[PDB]
Amino acid sequence: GDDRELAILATAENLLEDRPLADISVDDLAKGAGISRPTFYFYFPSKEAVLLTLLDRVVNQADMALQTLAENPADTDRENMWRTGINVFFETFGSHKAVTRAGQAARATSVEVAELWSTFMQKWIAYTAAVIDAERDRGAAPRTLPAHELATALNLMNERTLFASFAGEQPSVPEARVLDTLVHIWVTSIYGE
Amino acid sequence: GDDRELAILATAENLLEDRPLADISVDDLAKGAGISRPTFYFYFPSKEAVLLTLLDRVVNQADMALQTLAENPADTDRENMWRTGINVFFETFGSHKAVTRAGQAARATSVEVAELWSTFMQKWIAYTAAVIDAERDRGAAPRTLPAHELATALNLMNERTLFASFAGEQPSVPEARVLDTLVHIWVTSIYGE
Ligand SMILES: Fc1ccc2nc(Nc3nc(-c4ccccn4)cs3)sc2c1
Ligand SMILES: Fc1ccc2nc(Nc3nc(-c4ccccn4)cs3)sc2c1
Repeated sequence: GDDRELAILATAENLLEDRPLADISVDDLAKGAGISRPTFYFYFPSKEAVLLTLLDRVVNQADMALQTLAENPADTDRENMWRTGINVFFETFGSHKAVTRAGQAARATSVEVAELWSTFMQKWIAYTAAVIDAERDRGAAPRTLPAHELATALNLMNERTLFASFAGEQPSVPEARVLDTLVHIWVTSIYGE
Repeated sequence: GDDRELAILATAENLLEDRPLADISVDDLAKGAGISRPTFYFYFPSKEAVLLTLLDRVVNQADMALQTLAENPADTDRENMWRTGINVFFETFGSHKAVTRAGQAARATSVEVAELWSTFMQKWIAYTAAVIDAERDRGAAPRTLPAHELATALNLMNERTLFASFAGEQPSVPEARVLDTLVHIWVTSIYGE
């Protein structure tokens, strides 16, 4: 039952490490999962639904890790606070580079993927803005830009920059440098002027 | 001759304001340009080549405007310097929102579009880094991050944020706010700490 579903998911994530979703057949996923093609369709309506599920698991993994941090403030300076949070996305998505790259591509063709990404980005931006607001209330950050607009640009920067690094795009920040790069821009723009 | 080509280009840009390239036929472009379908193929091998040409014109328009600024330093403070430069992209791409949105989508399917965008992004990042380097040399900016890595993240932020605003994505910064938002992040991250 659920074993077969997890096997389909594992096959898909493994095959996506070597070629795009368009070059992966339903027969490919069935074979790698040890089932027939009609048995596959019992668990998933299409290979695109498999990717949707894989991406849903990754985004919820990142969201739950961020929720854990928010309930467990690490005892450090403000710079380290932001780094620990950005690192949740660096580590979670960087551990699922194939699903991440495939999910970004599917945003152009799948309404559910686009809506899934949009829902979680709105959640993460709202949390970023709430923390900026708290920092302003306690006197640690200046009241410069509207906090939600700042949070939006910083989160969109992280999306584009992290995914360019993971995919090895040209241009991109080297993966070994991208965390320091983003943290610097977040901290100077949140606390500067 | 060139009149027919410009007519095809104008028809394509007009039709892209209402539906994606996948929903525009070669017959659509021929009809709107007042020519036959075989005559169309004399000027362009495909509708994708039409988009490639449209995007090439827009990116070169932005590049030439930025080159004009670089040769004509406006007499203002450092903040205004950066704003005037970011504004080149805000105005150029914001005046061609349909071609911009279609070109971004084609990056996933067209090697020439992806290489075109990558070439000009590398050029614009190198220029950004050169200006940051000049500001550090004259003593106006601190030596914090590697300038080219900072420039990469700031330019990728601008790409993602401007295009989200133009497309009305959720989430996005309102178009009337995106210039102030980006300028703040550039100036604080280039001159801060
Ligand atoms: F402490 C905090 C509180 C909020 C907070 N928000 C963050 N930014 C985000 N990055 C992404 C993202 C997107 C695509 C790929 C990788 N990452 C989505 S939202 S980092 C952080 C740290
Ligand atoms: F003075 C200067 C010197 C360099 C400089 N570079 C800039 N950034 C760029 N933005 C984009 C972009 C991409 C996609 C959509 C819109 N814009 C490409 S490169 S703004 C600026 C101002």
